[PDB]
Amino acid sequence: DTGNLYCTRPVDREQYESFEIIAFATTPDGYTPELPLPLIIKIEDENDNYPIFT
Amino acid sequence: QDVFVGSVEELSAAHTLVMKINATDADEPNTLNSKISYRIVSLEPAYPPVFYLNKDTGEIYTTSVTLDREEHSSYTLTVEARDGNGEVTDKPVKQAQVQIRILDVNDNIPV
Repeated sequence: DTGNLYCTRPVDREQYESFEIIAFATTPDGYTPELPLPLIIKIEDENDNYPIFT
Repeated sequence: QDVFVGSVEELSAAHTLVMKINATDADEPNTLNSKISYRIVSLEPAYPPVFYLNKDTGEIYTTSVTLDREEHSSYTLTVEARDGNGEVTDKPVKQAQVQIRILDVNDNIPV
């Protein structure tokens, strides 16, 4: 009823840098009164890999 | 089948198998010429999403939902089947019905 996006669990920057989600609005009789908006969820990085000796 | 048929009881769980479906191909088994891909291409009622079709194993499950007779009882789905790497023709092809009913249980005690 509002369009609040949520993410559902944690995710690793290691392997994921972006997802390619698309938002589209509809009525209860199937009618499409808005064009789709692609939005890129960017993943952001923290220092979570250890340094390791050679 | 023209009409595949299915049913379950009330509050059969979320992400849980409801039924299976099948098609056959005339090219040699276990090849690209005959690998069968499955999709849904009409639903009734079309809101909310209520179910899912697996492309490879051809099973139909519910989504994140529990289904109740007392909230809605009877669903109809139109599926399609095609082969090869997923390049659609400009020519028309056959489609199939799936019908799925939620059964009533005595969950409710009389007030």
